[PDB]
Amino acid sequence: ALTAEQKKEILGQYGLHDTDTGSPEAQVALLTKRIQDLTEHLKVHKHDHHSRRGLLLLVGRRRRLLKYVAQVDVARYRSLIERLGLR
Amino acid sequence: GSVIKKRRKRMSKKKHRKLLRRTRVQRRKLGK
Amino acid sequence: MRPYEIMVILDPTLDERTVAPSLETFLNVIRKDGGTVDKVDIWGRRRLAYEIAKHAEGIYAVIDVKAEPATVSELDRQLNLNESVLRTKVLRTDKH
Amino acid sequence: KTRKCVFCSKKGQTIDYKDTALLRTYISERGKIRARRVTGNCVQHQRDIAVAVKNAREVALLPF
Amino acid sequence: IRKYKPTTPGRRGASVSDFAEITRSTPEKSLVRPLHGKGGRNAHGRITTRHKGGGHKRAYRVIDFRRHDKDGVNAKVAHIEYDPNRTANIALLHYLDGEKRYIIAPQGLKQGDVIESGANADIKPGNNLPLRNIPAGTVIHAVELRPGGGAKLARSAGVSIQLLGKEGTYAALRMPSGEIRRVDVRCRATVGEVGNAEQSNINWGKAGRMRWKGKRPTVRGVVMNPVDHPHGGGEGKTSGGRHPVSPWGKPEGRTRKPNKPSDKLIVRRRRTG
Amino acid sequence: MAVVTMKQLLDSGAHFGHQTRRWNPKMKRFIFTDRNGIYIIDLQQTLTYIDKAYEFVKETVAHGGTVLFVGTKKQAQESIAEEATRVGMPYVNQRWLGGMLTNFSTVHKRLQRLKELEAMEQTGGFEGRTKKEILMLTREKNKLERSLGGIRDMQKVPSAVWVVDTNKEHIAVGEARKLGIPVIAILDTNCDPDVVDYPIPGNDDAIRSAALLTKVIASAVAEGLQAR
Amino acid sequence: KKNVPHGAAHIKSTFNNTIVSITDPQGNVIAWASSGHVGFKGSRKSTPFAAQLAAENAARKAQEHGVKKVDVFVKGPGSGRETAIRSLQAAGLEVGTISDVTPQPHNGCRPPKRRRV
RNA sequence: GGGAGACUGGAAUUCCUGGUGUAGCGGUGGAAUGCGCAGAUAUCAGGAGGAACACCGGUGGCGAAGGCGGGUCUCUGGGCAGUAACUGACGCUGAGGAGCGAAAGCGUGGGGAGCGAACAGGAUUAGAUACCCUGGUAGUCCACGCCGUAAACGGUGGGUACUAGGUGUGGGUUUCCUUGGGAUCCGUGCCGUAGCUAACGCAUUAAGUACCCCGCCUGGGGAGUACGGCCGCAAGG
Ligand SMILES: [Mg+2]
Ligand SMILES: [Mg+2]
Ligand SMILES: [Mg+2]
Ligand SMILES: [Mg+2]
Ligand SMILES: [Mg+2]
Ligand SMILES: [Mg+2]
Ligand SMILES: [Mg+2]
Ligand SMILES: [Mg+2]
Ligand SMILES: [Mg+2]
Repeated sequence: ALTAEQKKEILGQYGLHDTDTGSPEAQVALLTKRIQDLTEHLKVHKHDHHSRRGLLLLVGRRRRLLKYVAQVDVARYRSLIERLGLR
Repeated sequence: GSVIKKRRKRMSKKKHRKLLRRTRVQRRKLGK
Repeated sequence: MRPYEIMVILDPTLDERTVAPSLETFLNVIRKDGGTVDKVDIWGRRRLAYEIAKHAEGIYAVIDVKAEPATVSELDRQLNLNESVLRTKVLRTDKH
Repeated sequence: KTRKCVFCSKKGQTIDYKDTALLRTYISERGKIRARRVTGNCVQHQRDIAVAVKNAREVALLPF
Repeated sequence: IRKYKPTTPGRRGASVSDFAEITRSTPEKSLVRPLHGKGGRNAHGRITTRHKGGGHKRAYRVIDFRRHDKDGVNAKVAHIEYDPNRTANIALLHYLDGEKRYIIAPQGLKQGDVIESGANADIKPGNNLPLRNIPAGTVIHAVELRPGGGAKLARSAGVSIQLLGKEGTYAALRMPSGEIRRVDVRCRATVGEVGNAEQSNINWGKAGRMRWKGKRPTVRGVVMNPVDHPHGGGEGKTSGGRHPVSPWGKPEGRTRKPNKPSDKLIVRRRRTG
Repeated sequence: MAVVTMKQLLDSGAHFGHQTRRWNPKMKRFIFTDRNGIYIIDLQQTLTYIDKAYEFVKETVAHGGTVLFVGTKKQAQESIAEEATRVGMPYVNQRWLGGMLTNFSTVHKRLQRLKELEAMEQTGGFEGRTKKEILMLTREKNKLERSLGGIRDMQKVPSAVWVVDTNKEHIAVGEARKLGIPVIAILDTNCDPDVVDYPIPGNDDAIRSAALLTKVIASAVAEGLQAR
Repeated sequence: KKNVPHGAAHIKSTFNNTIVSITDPQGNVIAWASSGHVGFKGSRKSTPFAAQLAAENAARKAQEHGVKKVDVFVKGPGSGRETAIRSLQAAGLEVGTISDVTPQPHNGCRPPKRRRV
């Protein structure tokens, strides 16, 4: 899991406003950070074969959130994409 | 359910595998 | 840091007077790298339940340290390489 | 004895592998581990016991 | 290991050492010494060891196997180079004193790490330590055949020796050949396993590769004439006409050192299979 | 594990036998030697099976099963009545009814019929009905009580069955092993030992031993109840 | 020869035969007996009478050496243990304590599957 | 006992060494191969290697399904409840495709204790290439990849709304006593309403009331076989 302080500061950074959680951008940022943190552990324990399922689930959730964000608005989607360096 | 129908397919597959084992050499060297 | 407990079973041929200084020599690394509280309990001449490296009795010691995984692993490695000590055990006092 | 539990009921206790005195009342005569029903303990504290007695046997605090 | 594509007939299924863990490409000109091939000919000039011929000239790359001195003086590794005379890579150490030396570079020895010889050194791959201070049940390599006589055991790649329970003035070592041998405890050893373990599975592919190393062809004695090899030629493919025998009439037997030698240290000979 | 020893069993007189003209050839394993023409049963084979049955009941309690009681005697009506209500187990005292374990679709109707009567008793209807309808219920009680004494509270289709006096109740133990459910019982020197899944050496004509056996068999369920 | 006031008799009993061996507290065996040595062969080696006679012969051989106090240890399951103990105590020997010593492999080595007969 | 990685220990099988010790040991429904007399089996002490972790330990826990049992540590997936402050339809299925996928088998690198395909012998049988016993190479194990087939059975697809209860269990929360009991929310057994079901049976964890989506079945053999193609070193799918 992610540390409380790290999650709090990530939310404060990528939040639409103060005391904001679960928003589209916040969720996308949290998922991106989780994947970036899990890739390092996978590079070592490539023979896990179980954490890869959670990785794929988180990636699918991130893709669905990005699809919803793009359907809602395109400017926000492209800004988040260029800010997080994805695709 | 019953075992008659299962053993029928079992014997069929066994005969097929026996034929394949017998004919393996006919394509072993012809494959390589 | 994280809290941890360290149980140690030393050789019965030693003396409690040299047990504590020996443990302090090893905890030198913790106090110079982690700088944590030190609570070392010692009780010697305790008979074991079965033979342990050609010995019937020994000296038990319990230490508590709020240090890092690398530090506790280094301490365990040093204790396993040392000959004056016989057995070591590292536990996590936390709920997990 | 034979109540709900001594750990789950009394609300105050601690399962310590170094507590050979407390683990002697739970290990069988020969040295094995007694059943859960004879002790009357919740699953959590039963597993805690099991692991504590295993650690004791590993550190040679019991006759296995 | 890097496998060559089936481009040419010589690279059908050939492979080569990945050469990983190597930093530099040239040796130290201050330590390199000269040496010329001998082609298997002794001082008399006659071909003694057959299959020894023209090979690429090599350097010596003096390697210290005693390590008796510089006990408390620490030392760090500088580079990892290749050595033809050895079937493994070597490491260049920058001793705190100032001089440089070479070591077999055991496995798991990265760059930058520090090593320390002597008796009070910590048990870790890369440092030399006496058997008296090395606990039993560990893994060592290249200790010696005699105190201060020079490391002469388990120097190949991915090879090592297991030190069993020592007793008195003798410790037991299980050579990689499965042979258990006793050796006095005053010997200086080296913790860790030899590096380059990935080698020994390198398909040379063509005969030219093996010839470059100074390995001439090996003619079987069956096709030879009766005056050359006991396995006379005969009319047609002959299995030998007799039991297997060396070209000098020595049969495939024990062929061990002379009976009753100074081998009282051996406790258990190896196993054939 | 263990809960009793052979010292407490020797005082109960559990090493007696019967005449040599009413035995079976396949009961010569428990005998040791003939002395004055009386049979004797070994003692080392008792504690083992006792602990085995104890642990089996301890496990079946957690699994969702309990032990039952069966009998046909008409002299020990008091021994099987006091200890029963302590744990709340089934038992038969006077009349061994037919079709109580193998047949379950018939006893449930009589159970509800008796529950209706025991619930209506709280009203006290005696005048609304004729004298004959009330007089019939008096004899109906004596007719229905001598067969079912503890089958009202089971309501759990237990997974463990215990039988006693197999020599006379062979049909009970015979139908117990029908569905393969674990069966336990005590055997005699004039019966079949292979019919019980887990035999327990013990005499059938010893009240002092039968009481202790029933007590130790019923305490196993309480052991798990007080813990659950 | 030698004298041994206190000793221990190990009885290894299996589905084929029973071997009873008396030994000093150190471990130097002195006497031993077996059903096969008594004269029985084949399946007759598994009967309780054979084990009893072997235990009696062992007790006699021990008395020949002058051993009176003898503890008893038994191996895993097998018929003849109680009969051998009875014969030992009846032949003029102290039964002492009975400490069962049976190897308890906790899933160490996979044994055969099952005997079909 | 969710997964990967590192360290660590007891019992027990086998071998070897230093003692004791005999003429039998092993083994079957009864016997013989074999192992001993060239010191067997057996007992005391020590050393070596490979695997698994009795008792806790089960209709009890986890995982989407395989599947997951000794102890310590690093990383990490997934699940339930309260607080409901956070966006407000982003909910569900999924043709092809991708991943995982028990056990066995395959290439390479090591080891190999027990068991053990094949293979040698022993015994029964008119005939035993098997059922029984003695040895046993692959395999079983660790490290890097293939193989994708199982009764991979709950022979029950995935999500949600609804349809008497009793009896158990595990999970974290509040009310009533003051340890005792009820309700609330999820997984996992049994008996039973209506209902469904050819019957067996399901029955709040549906096989019932109805909605959304994919795959499959339209008589048994031929044949899950033939040709072509797909991937695979091969077997094979
Ligand atoms: Mg010649
Ligand atoms: Mg010819
Ligand atoms: Mg698909
Ligand atoms: Mg496999
Ligand atoms: Mg066999
Ligand atoms: Mg299929
Ligand atoms: Mg049902
Ligand atoms: Mg084709
Ligand atoms: Mg096909």
